[PDB]
Amino acid sequence: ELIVNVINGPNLGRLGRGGTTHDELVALIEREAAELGLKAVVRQSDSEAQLLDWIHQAADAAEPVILNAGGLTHTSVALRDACAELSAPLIEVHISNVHAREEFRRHSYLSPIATGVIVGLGIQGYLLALRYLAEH
Amino acid sequence: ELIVNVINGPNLGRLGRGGTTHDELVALIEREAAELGLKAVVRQSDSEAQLLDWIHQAADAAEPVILNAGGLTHTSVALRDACAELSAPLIEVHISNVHAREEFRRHSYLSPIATGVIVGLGIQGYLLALRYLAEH
Amino acid sequence: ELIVNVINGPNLGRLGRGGTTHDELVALIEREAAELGLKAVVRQSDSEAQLLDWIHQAADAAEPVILNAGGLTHTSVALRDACAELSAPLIEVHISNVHAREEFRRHSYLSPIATGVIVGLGIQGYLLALRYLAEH
Ligand SMILES: O=C(O)[C@@]1(O)C[C@@H](O)[C@H](O)C(OCc2ccc3sccc3c2)=C1Cc1ccc2sccc2c1
Ligand SMILES: O=C(O)[C@@]1(O)C[C@@H](O)[C@H](O)C(OCc2ccc3sccc3c2)=C1Cc1ccc2sccc2c1
Ligand SMILES: O=C(O)[C@@]1(O)C[C@@H](O)[C@H](O)C(OCc2ccc3sccc3c2)=C1Cc1ccc2sccc2c1
Repeated sequence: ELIVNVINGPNLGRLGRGGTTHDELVALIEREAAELGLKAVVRQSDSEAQLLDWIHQAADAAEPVILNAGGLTHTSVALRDACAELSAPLIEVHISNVHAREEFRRHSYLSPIATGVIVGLGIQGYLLALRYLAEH
Repeated sequence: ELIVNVINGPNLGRLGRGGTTHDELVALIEREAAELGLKAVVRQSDSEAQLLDWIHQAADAAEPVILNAGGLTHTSVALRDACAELSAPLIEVHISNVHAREEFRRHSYLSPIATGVIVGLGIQGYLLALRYLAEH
Repeated sequence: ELIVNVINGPNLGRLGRGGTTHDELVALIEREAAELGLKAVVRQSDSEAQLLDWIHQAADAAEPVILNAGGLTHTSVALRDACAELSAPLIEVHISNVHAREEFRRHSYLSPIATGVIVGLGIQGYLLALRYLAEH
């Protein structure tokens, strides 16, 4: 019921140097989860292996995942395969509109196995993902 | 003569949750190697860097490798380049038939430099790889 | 003014087993930097995450980077995105002529955001990169 895992991939630690930092993002997400009667567990890593371990744990616990894989979105089959194990919903979030930039950003290995996908609505995208999981 | 390195990539630790676990696989491989008069050293990691170090060691020791790179099979040039250094045979194994699934799984950076490749014969594929190395 | 970061990616630790080793390369680069009135800080890792941290530090310090990403050159969007943060020049170096080999080596995620690119001039490529940064 309560626990939602928010997982951020490579370079998302560099947020705010917008002016919103990753710590600020964690704080916004936590607050919104509280207002929605959820607990958000937010994690970020530049390491593919660390991201896979976190997905493994969400699979074993049957908890939902909101995932912004950063660059790995367009490149990693390993991450996609880890996510394919999830039984609870997977929501893909991108801060920027990945369809308005380079062609390589318009393909995601994650989109076809995600429940849904939100892009280009900024940091609010994460909050809106939270809200979707709350009404489901 | 005796030593064969079996290297498993990302997500192969999730075997059995088939019902064959990775530990079970290690056990099957070891037994078969013993019956063939070989020693199997089996290793698994979700970390590309760890996989590359293991390939580096096989190159320096001039020992054979049976490799199931998981997702990295379709994506990693770095791993392919590490494997290109091997002087002893490289056998590529996939549990599933990667040619019966998504198009992206039908390209391997490893196949063109491998001695040969076995797919879709399940866990027995590893054992059959062992047997090939024993008669060569 | 003085500091230039030279960053080597996966498999570059295997140099010399040419006969030039990575340690030898570090030594050549340092000497040339000294003769040019610079300091070269040379680093190598098989770990994408480690490479990204080093790029993050160059971005925060506003220092230049000479980067040979190895295999990650052709595959990593995450590394490209990290490098896009650099305000000082980025020079891409490849020891081999990547345009004379397999087709996959003829695409780089880094070239379009690099100041310039040197390939196929061997280890001297790094020294020539140093010299460019010295006259700019
Ligand atoms: O959510 C995304 O828009 C995306 O997933 C798009 C994806 O295609 C891309 O790989 C990505 O990482 C981009 C990125 C990551 C780090 C940096 S630092 C300066 C620019 C920059 C850009 C990201 C993550 C991202 C987005 C905006 C920002 S601003 C500082 C970092 C960062 C990361
Ligand atoms: O040997 C393969 O068939 C392959 O190399 C194919 C390759 O295209 C793929 O990246 C891969 O990793 C797939 C994978 C890895 C982990 C998991 S967990 C639930 C599904 C799943 C799937 C694998 C490894 C693989 C195969 C079957 C199974 S079952 C649980 C994990 C796993 C991993
Ligand atoms: O600078 C390059 O030419 C390149 O960036 C080209 C790039 O397309 C490739 O991924 C790469 O890594 C290649 C590589 C890396 C390690 C090894 S060990 C035996 C062969 C080999 C080849 C490299 C790095 C490279 C180049 C030459 C040598 S010789 C031993 C390692 C190595 C690495």
